[PDB]
Amino acid sequence: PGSMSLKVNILGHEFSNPFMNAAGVLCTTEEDLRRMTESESGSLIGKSCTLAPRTGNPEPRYFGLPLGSINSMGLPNLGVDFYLSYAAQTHDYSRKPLFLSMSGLSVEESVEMVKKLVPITKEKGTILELNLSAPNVPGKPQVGYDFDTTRTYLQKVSEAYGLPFGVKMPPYFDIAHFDMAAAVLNDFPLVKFITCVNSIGNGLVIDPANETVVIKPKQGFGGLGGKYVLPTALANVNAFFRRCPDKLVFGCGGVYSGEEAFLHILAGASMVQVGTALHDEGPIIFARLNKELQEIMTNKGYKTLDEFRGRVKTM
Amino acid sequence: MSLKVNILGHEFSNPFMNAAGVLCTTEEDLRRMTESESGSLIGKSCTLAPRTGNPEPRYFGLPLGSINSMGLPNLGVDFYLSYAAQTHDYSRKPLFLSMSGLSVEESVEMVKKLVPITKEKGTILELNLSAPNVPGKPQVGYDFDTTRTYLQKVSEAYGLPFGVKMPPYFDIAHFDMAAAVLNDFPLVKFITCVNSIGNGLVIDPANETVVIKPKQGFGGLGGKYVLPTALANVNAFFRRCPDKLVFGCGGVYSGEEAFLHILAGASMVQVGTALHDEGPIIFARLNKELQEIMTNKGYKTLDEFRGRVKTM
Ligand SMILES: Cc1cc2c(cc1C)N(C[C@H](O)[C@H](O)[C@H](O)COP(=O)(O)O)c1[nH]c(=O)[nH]c(=O)c1N2
Ligand SMILES: Cc1cc2c(cc1C)N(C[C@H](O)[C@H](O)[C@H](O)COP(=O)(O)O)c1[nH]c(=O)[nH]c(=O)c1N2
Ligand SMILES: O=C1C[C@@H](C(=O)O)NC(=O)N1
Ligand SMILES: O=C1C[C@@H](C(=O)O)NC(=O)N1
Repeated sequence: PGSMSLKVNILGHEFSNPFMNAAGVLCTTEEDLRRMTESESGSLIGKSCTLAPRTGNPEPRYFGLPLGSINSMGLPNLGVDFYLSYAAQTHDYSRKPLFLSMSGLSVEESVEMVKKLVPITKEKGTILELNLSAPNVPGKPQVGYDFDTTRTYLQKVSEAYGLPFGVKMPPYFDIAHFDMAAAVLNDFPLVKFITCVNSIGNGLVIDPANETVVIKPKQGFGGLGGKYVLPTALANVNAFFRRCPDKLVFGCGGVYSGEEAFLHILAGASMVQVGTALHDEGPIIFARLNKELQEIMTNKGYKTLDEFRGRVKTM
Repeated sequence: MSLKVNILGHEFSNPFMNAAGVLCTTEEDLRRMTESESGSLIGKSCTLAPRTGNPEPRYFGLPLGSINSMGLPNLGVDFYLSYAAQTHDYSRKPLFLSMSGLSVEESVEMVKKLVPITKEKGTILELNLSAPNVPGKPQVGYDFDTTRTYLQKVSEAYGLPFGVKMPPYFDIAHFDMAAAVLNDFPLVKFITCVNSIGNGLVIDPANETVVIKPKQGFGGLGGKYVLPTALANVNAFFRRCPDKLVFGCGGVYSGEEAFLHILAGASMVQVGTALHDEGPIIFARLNKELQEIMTNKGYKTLDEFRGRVKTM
């Protein structure tokens, strides 16, 4: 205290800064995870994994846009065994804490996956982010848009895993939905953080030149990231910050600079995840974001994030 | 070369109209829309009695569009019906009225009054099931049970062709469920996709304060934020609701975005944020731009490419 710091605390762990990759970006392979570990990021998270490996959807399945991105990756991943081995043997925990995202396509699959994480969480401190918002799996709706199904996942994972974990939520657009989602989450004491938000699901981008969609899967429909999602993300962060006071909120969506990171934290974010901008710029972005956030804080006379986290002013 | 749209018996000069809520609250607003180069116009979403709406500030223009929490300010259904019955010049262009009762009971009462005027003048109803800015009223369209009730009661009470203004959906199962409901009501002849993306939050980094007063800063997003969402919704319903027309609304600033909406399946193309920014002279620009694109591609009518977007 009394000195400028970007440090963050979560259940004992101390993080150097609030920044990490958004799940799915620069975190699928050992090489990806090494580059994230080597970066100036406060933490990193592994690709949303499934019990068995997946190669994902056919190409093209990612398209960069002026205002962000559209993707239908289809959960390409090396399978849970790979991520667990990485967490257990490979990751350098002296550099930074590690999160793993898990996206079992059924409650049954999720239970089996999280049971395997338990020993490694105990041994190494690996943190779980349960993905309830994957929008690009043909035939599987975003779990988080069904509160009955969501309650089932949270119950079974709480029983099987039995340790503090977090959830990656879809964006909500209705006050009643904020209320219902919070009511479910507030029934699970083991849920200690909420990541707001996953991509804005099932957008469509068309090229006027050739009258053709720009991605191949699902007739061109894909999740939107980047500048498109910033107001949505801030609203979700703030809505859950207020409704779930005993839980932390991680902000994800539209972060390209210190300015957006500042707004996320104002809204209530503990950690700030970076997807599209990281895909564009590479891991050097974390060095830039640390600098830019420090600049804004200096200009406003803040030394720590604790001075302005959740202090957004209403009228 | 032709921008004409022949639907519901009417001949629209071009596909363009205002989005409900933009330049359509007062008599002066409606006159300016009628005098514009738009193919049509729609009245502000109305209630049985007048409303003054939410406290200020409740609108903020952004680089990438707009946030609003207007709260359904309107002069009441009698004013809009009176406009439709006596004032509007039908030889200039057809007229839609948006109605947004806060209960099914209110909606029923309003549409019953429209029946005679539709019959005599041809006024077209758009039923608003997607208002996101009324404190303590969730968007009807996100509750399929409640949506069904509104469509049942309105179908019974109105008993004429009408359309529905839908909230944006983000999930295939929701496209399926919404279409399932809509396809049970033969009188629903058009679907307008989409209303604003509900309950976004804008914060000014300079003063660390939200930009609108209602609902702790939470308001509906319009403009460049919504184009991909709007296109997806237009196309989803175009394919799932073949017995219905689809109107496109969201992120139209130019002929190019209009072209995309029509390629996705749109019959009419509504303009909100860009019209709020530029005024009714935008419609002159849009007609020229769409014309130019059609010329470049060799299309003589909108029918030649409506809903003909190509997939891989
Ligand atoms: C290429 C790619 C791949 C993925 C994603 C995104 C992109 C662009 N996203 C969503 C991501 O974590 C994030 O929530 C959104 O992209 C919004 O953040 P940005 O606006 O992109 O920073 C994602 N989310 C998740 O929980 N698990 C995943 O495996 C993926 N995969
Ligand atoms: C100031 C203002 C007022 C309203 C709106 C918007 C704005 C900006 N919108 C939503 C509008 O009709 C449209 O669906 C969205 O704004 C998306 O279109 P744009 O991206 O803005 O072109 C709206 N929609 C509706 O059905 N009834 C209404 O009364 C209003 N009112
Ligand atoms: O959670 C997810 C899954 C990912 C993918 O498709 O792999 N894409 C996304 O946008 N979010
Ligand atoms: O349907 C509506 C209602 C309007 C308002 O708040 O008056 N604003 C909107 O964005 N959509």
